[PDB]
Amino acid sequence: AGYDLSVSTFSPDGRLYQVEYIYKSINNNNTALCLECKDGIICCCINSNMDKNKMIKKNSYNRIYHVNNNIIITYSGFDGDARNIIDRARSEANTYYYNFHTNIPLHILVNRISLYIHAYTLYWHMRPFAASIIISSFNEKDKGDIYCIEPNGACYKYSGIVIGKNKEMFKTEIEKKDYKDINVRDAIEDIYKFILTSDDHMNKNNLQNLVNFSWICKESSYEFQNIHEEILTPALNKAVEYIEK
Amino acid sequence: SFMNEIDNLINDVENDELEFCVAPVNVPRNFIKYAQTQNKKLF
Amino acid sequence: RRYDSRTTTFSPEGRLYQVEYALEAINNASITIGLITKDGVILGADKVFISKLIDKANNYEKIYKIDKHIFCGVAGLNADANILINQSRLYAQRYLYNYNEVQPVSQLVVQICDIKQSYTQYGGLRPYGVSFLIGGYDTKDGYQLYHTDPSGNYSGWFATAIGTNNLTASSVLKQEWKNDMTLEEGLLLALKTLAKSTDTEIPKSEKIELAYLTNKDGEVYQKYLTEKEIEELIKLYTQK
Amino acid sequence: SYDRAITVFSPDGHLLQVEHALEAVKKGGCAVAIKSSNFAVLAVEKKNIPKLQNPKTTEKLIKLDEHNCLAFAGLNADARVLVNKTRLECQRYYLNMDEPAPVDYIAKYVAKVQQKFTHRGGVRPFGIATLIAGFKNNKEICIYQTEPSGIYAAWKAQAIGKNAKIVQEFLEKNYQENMEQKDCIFLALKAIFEVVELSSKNVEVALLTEKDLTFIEEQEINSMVELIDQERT
Amino acid sequence: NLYDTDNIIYSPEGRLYQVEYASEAIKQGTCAVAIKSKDYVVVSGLKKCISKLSFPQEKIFKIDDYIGISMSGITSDAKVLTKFMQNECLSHKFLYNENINIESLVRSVADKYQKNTQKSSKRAFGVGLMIAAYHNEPCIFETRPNGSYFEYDALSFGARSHASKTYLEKNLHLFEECSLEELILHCLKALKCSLSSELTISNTALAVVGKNHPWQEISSLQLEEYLSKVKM
Amino acid sequence: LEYINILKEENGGYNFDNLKRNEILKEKGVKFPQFRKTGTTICGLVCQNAVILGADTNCSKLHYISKNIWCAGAGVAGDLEHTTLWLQHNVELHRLNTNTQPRVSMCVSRLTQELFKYQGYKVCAIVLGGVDVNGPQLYGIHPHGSSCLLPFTALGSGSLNAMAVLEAKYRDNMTIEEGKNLVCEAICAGIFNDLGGNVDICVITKDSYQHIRPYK
Amino acid sequence: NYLEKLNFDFKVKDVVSIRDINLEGKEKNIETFHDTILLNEEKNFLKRTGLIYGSQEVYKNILDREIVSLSRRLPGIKSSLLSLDIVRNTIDRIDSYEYMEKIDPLEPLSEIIEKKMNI
Amino acid sequence: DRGVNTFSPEGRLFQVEYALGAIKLGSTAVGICVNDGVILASERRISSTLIEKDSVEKLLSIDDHIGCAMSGLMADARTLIDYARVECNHYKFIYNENINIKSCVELISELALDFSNLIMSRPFGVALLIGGVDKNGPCLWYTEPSGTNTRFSAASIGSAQEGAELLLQENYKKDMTFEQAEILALTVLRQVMEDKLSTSNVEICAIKKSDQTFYKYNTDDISRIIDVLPS
Amino acid sequence: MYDRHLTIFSPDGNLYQIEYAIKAVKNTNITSVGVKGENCAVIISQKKMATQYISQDKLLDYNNITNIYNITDEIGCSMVGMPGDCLSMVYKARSEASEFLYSNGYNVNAETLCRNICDKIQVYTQHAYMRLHACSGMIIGIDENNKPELFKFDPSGFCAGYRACVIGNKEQESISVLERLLEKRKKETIDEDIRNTTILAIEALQTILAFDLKASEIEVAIVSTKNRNFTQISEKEIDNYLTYIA
Amino acid sequence: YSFSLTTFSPTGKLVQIEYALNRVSSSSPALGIRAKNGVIIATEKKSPNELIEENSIFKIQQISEHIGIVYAGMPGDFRVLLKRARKEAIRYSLQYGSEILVKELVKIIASIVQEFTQTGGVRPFGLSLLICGVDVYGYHLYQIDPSGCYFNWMATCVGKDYQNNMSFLEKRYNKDIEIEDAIHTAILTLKESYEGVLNEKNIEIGVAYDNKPFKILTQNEIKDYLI
Repeated sequence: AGYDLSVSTFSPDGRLYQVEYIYKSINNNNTALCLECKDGIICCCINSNMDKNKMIKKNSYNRIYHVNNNIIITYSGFDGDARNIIDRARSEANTYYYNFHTNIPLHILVNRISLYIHAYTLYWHMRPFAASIIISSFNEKDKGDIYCIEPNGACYKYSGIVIGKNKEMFKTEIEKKDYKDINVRDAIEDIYKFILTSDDHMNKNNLQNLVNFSWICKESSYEFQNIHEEILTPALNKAVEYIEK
Repeated sequence: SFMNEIDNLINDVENDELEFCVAPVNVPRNFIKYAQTQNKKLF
Repeated sequence: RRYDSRTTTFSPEGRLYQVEYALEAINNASITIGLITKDGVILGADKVFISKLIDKANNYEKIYKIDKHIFCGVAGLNADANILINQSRLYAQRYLYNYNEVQPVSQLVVQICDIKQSYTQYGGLRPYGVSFLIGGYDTKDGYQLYHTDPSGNYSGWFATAIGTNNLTASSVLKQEWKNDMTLEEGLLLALKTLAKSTDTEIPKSEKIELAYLTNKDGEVYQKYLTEKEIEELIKLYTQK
Repeated sequence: SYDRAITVFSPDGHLLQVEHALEAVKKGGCAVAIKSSNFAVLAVEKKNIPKLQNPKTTEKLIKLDEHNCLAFAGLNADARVLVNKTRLECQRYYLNMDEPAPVDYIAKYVAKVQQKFTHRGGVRPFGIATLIAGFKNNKEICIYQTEPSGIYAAWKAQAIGKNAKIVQEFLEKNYQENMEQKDCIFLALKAIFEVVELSSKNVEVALLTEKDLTFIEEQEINSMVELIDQERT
Repeated sequence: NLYDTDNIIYSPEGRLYQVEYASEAIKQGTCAVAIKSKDYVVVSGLKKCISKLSFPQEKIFKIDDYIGISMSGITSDAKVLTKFMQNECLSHKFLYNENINIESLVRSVADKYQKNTQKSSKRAFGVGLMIAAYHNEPCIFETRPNGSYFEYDALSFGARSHASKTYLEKNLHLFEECSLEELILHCLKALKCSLSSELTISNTALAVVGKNHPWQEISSLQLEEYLSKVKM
Repeated sequence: LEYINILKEENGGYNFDNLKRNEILKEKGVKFPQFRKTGTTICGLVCQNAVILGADTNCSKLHYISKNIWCAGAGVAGDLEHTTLWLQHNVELHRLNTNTQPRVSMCVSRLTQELFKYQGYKVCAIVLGGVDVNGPQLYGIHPHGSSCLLPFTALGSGSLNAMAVLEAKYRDNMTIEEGKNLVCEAICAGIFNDLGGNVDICVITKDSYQHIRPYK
Repeated sequence: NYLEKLNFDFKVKDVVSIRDINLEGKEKNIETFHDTILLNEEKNFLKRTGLIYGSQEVYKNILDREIVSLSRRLPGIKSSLLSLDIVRNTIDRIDSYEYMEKIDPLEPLSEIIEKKMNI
Repeated sequence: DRGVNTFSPEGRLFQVEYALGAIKLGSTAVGICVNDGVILASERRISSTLIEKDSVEKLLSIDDHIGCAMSGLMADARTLIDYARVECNHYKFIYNENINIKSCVELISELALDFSNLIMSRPFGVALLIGGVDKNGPCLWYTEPSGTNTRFSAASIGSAQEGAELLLQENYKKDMTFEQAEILALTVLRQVMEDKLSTSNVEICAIKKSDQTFYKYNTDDISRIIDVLPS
Repeated sequence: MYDRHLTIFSPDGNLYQIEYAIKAVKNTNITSVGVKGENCAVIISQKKMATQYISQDKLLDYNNITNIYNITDEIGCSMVGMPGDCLSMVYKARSEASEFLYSNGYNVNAETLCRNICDKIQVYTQHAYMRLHACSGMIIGIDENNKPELFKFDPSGFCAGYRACVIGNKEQESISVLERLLEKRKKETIDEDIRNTTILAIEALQTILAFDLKASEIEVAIVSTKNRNFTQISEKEIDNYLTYIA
Repeated sequence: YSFSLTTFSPTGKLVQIEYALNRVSSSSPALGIRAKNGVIIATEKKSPNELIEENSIFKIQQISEHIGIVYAGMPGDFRVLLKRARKEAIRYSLQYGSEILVKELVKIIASIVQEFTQTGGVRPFGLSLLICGVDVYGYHLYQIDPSGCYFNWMATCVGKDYQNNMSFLEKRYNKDIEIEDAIHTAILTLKESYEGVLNEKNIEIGVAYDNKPFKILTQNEIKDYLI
């Protein structure tokens, strides 16, 4: 109705229709789970819309990146906007260690990215960023912290967050038990069960091809590392055996 | 891109054939002459 | 993009749309008269009655002085007129600064026309809605008077009028005008055409203002008429 | 607007803005130009209010440089701006050569500028069609004729402005080669008066020779218009 | 309907339109197919021919040693992208004296896709490219008009892409760990299926790259031999 | 950054037309007339809740920054005059905009940045001091831009005698009349010792100041 | 590199101006230091802001400054640029570039529009 | 209504299609890229008898070894030829060898398609037909406004080019010598000229293999090749 | 057409983009009260997420939710409005404070900061190029004379002095209510007036929002002459004040 | 993308600025009388909430030592115009070493306002400034409109019911009037169109004397003049 054709213009009743168009676009895009554990954190990315495309190389399309080998960043929106925001995070950490020599604290990074994403949602000619980015890290003394900037530029601290298709069902599934005490090694089975149950596209065969992971816990000395397939495969077998019964 | 320009600006880390380079010395017009004081094999 | 006014754009047939509407503003302002005489250049004007509490003394909002030998008068928006007269002053004084001579009026009207044409053609900003009556004296061609417009066109005029009822003023100037006319006869003709345009028989002294530029003793001298001499001129006009 | 394509292609492969410039040119005043041997008479329609307007200020047969000269039809302020540009360009060219500017170079430059205003953002087309007359480096008289579209072509006898086609047909029917000065001026006066009321005050014809642009006196114009009026009946 | 006027406006469903029209422009392009193996990636494809008098429009462009690509869309966008990756590869081999990472080049061009589709007064590229290479392993990449890059074992663009996709999916397991001649035969059979019009020397664009073999278009005689082999 | 180019083009500043002509003229070897070096004895001291500056002339050295801020310059007359006018009007504009009493620290910071931007070219020594919300404060600005909050300062050509007298006869919680006597004991002694004019005294109170140009 | 770029322009000697002795080498003298007197200060300010706060602040500042500066009159009549003064926060300050004046000569107004914004 | 760069529903640029709609309106030109050289010809569409017929020429020389023919908007095409010869002589400056025809048409194409921000505002509505000789023989090229440049054995541009290209398809044969190319071009022209093929109503430029010079044929040569035509 | 889209005056005035921004601020319905005492200035808000598409969840550290922020050290603030716009205005106020501290050599004043932010929002309103910030702040500070100061602005840019005010939904009738509490203040050591102003602000929020306001849904902060540093009062002390009020 | 949103409509009239005048018609009154011994400016400041600090919401501001300013419009435009007017005053002061004349500052502010009306992509201002001052050329009272036109007024009123207020002022105004009579006429004109009970804190009065600096009268002085 005219007001919805530009992000800069305000609606008559105070709600920017373009921002909910971003929300609808991201909600109709690839899902992204992540949560905290006693040993560490675990973030999962599931690519369901690739089920029709039986051409992709084995586990080559990774949506979970890292900064400084200390911080994990993932997303659910369009690939290009997320990659631009990722390179901005890398540039921010770059400038921080250049001009101060200390690793960037996480609240600094998520705050700067939040105002950067918001910095496109007040002008008229630049396309607003369509990406909901989840940043996470874990320290032994500080336990864990998972932030999530929405495309509006709203950053909140979460113990666990899910964004994308079937996000309500996944968030209901995660809340069944307190995952603060569950270890990172054991939560992979529960994550496999949730993605196999909540998501209709993911069958038994697609769990290994179109899924991604990484932790930060004490086993890797609190640093970035993807799950080795020897760890995923017993969890996949146990989840399939449990769900089959 | 503008992003890289501002990043190089804050970090303080900053060529066609027909373009002519000049020295950053105080007076580039006499630069070669100053170099002629140092040596003459090149010139 | 969708909010573009598209100022610098031709009409379907042959014309710039905004330039016409600017001209209509020139057709909706107080009348300004301009004359050529054998001993000066007369340029009267009609004061719009904003209110009776306006300071009549030293508030000549129609006629202004651009230089020691150039003046002008406006028949449009006064806010635009102030800036355009300021730029005319700057060009005239810069010409006197560089070339060390008094500005010929032809060059000055060419430059103010270049301002108005730049706003007409370049960019997307709206054009300048005001038309001037620059006139003065120079040794090149004696006394001269011109008529600029928002479209950038200009031409000389022995006698002319702009503003409301400009056709009636032009008709009055066409009949009663002579080459070998003294300053007093030109002033009386200015009173007559101003009264005819205003539709009143007796001109009102408070509702008009006058000025001229005499070149006596080989030195340019502008004189702007105040209330007493306006009343004297009106009294002599009604008695003849 | 700044950095905005004012002129753009239409659904039928036409620039509507350039078209509007073309009928804007056609709505302007007339102007005729003839060439023969080593000179080129030039005439423009004059329009002034009697008893009020000054004919002296209204000038149309300007001279661009020592040799080249330019007439125009349509927007007068646009003509003045492009005249300032072309005069500055002629002095630039005469600075680099130390030789007079030929007609072909300045005609090509005018065509280039008028093309540039039809291809740059934030600039509308120039609403004029100027025709330049002058001597080349070979010292042979030639006339060119530009348009708002930027197309230029050499001409032997061309006219512009309102009712241009009638004057073009008359010149095409009546033009001869290697004519005299009086014959050329008579043909130019008859050509402009074919679409202009027969009066002395509506013409300001001048003859271009290698010395200069000599403006024809009023008495000669009066004699020729009276002769044309006699010949009409 | 109303939201497709500019490339900075999303529909009520949250979806671009100009980007989708660029994807449709890619879909209107001619066919090209590439198949990898263990240490060899063939990149064949058709070559557009407007009329009988016209010779075919060349599609394949070599960017660097072990780097060559195929256009399947607008020619000017292909030219600009080829020039950019050529400059990037030559600059990397100039400053550092080593071959450029294919992942870095793919990410850089996809970044340019992102910049050019983000801001207004700009248009996304109407072309898709096979950024194929042998940076110590055979790889085939694909950058879409939306800022995104993908990796496959085999690929097809536009025209009768369904037939090539069906054949490649059917015979995907023979492609891995096969000889060079068998890979060439399978890729040319896929192009023949895309034609559904027959393969000839002029319109076919067979190209081979891999171990001890930089990018070089095969000569006419060997191409004629392969097109004789697929024919019988 | 194109907008800064637009700002530079629209606005004025320091024109530099005649550098080359002056280079030719100075290289050709002709002596040109000297500058007006108005550097004379000036001093100030932090008395009981009021600053008391001092200077000597008929060039009145005591210049006005604010109703509670005065200063005294020593160096080139034009540099001192223009910098003082700039500081006074900057503080006046800030007072109009912010609507608060002027502060000596703001003046010190502005003078320090302005003089540090021009490393040594502007011969400009100022002993600016006055009373603000934090009491009396006296400062010792140098031509390199190095302020310092001293209890008493003495600058100028004959600064040695004035500084020695002040160091000899300075005490805390001093009376205003004793402050004026010490001010003359510095300035008058420096005038009669060093190689003039009339002394100048002005007590800088928080309100209702007073200037004494015919002090002695 | 430097010194513009030759392109066979063929218009080297103009009828409006003459080349400088240094062309575009820009030898370091007092006029050169005073030329980059405001650009360096704002470079320092953008360094401080985008360092401590984040480069998005510098991005927002530059876009706001360009937008308000883009809102100005055509070349010719001087523009007030009040919005730029509010955004850059120099309205409170009076400085040497505000007062003083430069009087400026041979270029027609149309050549100035061509030079300013490339037409 | 819409910007200069906006895709249609069929993935086609609106302005590019409108530019391709304008190139059809123009004067006929024909070229044969035989082994001996290129015989790029034109129409000389005379507006009137008063045309001087010296400043209005369609065949221009981008370089001594390059020929071309212009169609559509004429001032735009002159700008294309000017930029093409400027960069050609720039190539001659940096590199000793004369510029190839292929690289020249790439410079022309990237001139034509710079209107999108990827300065110029709208696309160049011109359809040039560049032709010339280089070290690998003769080469004839074409550049529509869409930028999909492609080489041709023989080509025609301008209004009513359908009959010209059909007849060229129906008459052209391989291994055709230079005189055969001349008479073929003149026959195609005369069979698409509305008026009679007089000596002065046609312009032809030839870039021969041995000479490698832009020789625009004079009146006598045009008369001879008109006279040697068949019935 | 397009009069209500851009910041255009429209017929009979009433710039409507400013009103839409004010309504967007009102739709977030995060009531935040500010009260000025004597040598003290209590600012109190609600630890609740702004109304928007997403919704609160159990797996969320509720302490991180906050609307009260610090400009530099002594002058605090509380933006109510959109998520990104609030923190962007916080950073803009921080930038103005940094400008003042770097140039003038001393800490910024609340009045000068409020006027500078009002000027920047004025530039946003007048220029239709950029969207208006839908976030109304509430700034407090101690002046150089050791007196409290309360201040508030809006997307319109109306910076004005206050003694007790509120931002968010239901701000019309609440203007009366605080006045009645000031009537209770109309009829002492530093700590006494500090405690009185704190309980008065808590009672004001209780009367306006009209529910119990458990200790995990209040953020309280005070600047006084005893401390002068903006510090958030702990949860246990807030619970003690809530129990004392009841 | 720079275009002018204030565009000449059909039949001229420059319609966009006229909408700004409607805001000037919808604003509180702000008058001023040029007396024989000084110049007076008065205004009606509202009490919208009854919790506002009366000192903080200034409307009658001071630019120079003998230049006041009052407005009738939105407050932000008044603030930025006041700041730029002050900057121009100090600019004149450094340029020439004297207090800025009222005519020069009025012309500069008129040029700035017209600039903003004409500049691309920015709306006009929404207030009618009312300059007053004293100088060597006597007393001065000008009025810069949103259109930028400046009028050398002697006694004027701008805001709601400006026509009736101007008529009432004209009915009881003379050229020769004392400062006290001028202040009383200002108070009577403000009380004529208030729609309520006028009392302390509802008006602010500023006066520039023949020789004293421009002083804003305190609340006690306004209460004394009220009686």
